[PDB]
Amino acid sequence: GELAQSLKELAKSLKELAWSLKELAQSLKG
Amino acid sequence: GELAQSLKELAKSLKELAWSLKELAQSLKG
Amino acid sequence: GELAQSLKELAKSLKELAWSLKELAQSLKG
Amino acid sequence: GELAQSLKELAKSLKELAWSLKELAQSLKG
Amino acid sequence: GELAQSLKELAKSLKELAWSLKELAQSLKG
Amino acid sequence: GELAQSLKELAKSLKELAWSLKELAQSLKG
Repeated sequence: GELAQSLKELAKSLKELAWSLKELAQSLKG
Repeated sequence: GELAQSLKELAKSLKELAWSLKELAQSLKG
Repeated sequence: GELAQSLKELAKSLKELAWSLKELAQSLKG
Repeated sequence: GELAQSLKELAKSLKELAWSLKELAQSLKG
Repeated sequence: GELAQSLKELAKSLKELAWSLKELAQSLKG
Repeated sequence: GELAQSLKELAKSLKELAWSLKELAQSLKG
């Protein structure tokens, strides 16, 4: 269940990453 | 239990990331 | 039950990520 | 031995990712 | 060890992602 | 055994990603 809390954490980070790259994409179209 | 749930969470984040990287790629061809 | 399902879902998200990376790699080539 | 070490290393990489996301979020604000 | 092959896979993908974002960064400075 | 090794691999990739996201953030302030 420690392995699990770390993978929960990674999944939260990757979600924020995906959000950021979406905002980056939006500003690069213009 | 915990782990399966973590892994579902991780999978979801990863499809979100993949989508945003297609959007990033599209904004750069754009 | 829950677990092996989690792993089939992770495995699909990983391929989606791998195809999006391939598209981002290509859009970064001129 | 090997395993718990693996997990302390993952846990540090997750914070580094979280601080880099915070810097990327801020550079994406004007 | 199936969980392990999936995490090996994710680590390979995230490595390529980090590569791409480096090339994206290089082209955005100019 | 396998899992600890996967997790070491994952951690390494994640520090590489964090670095590249600092470089991306820097190129956008740039």
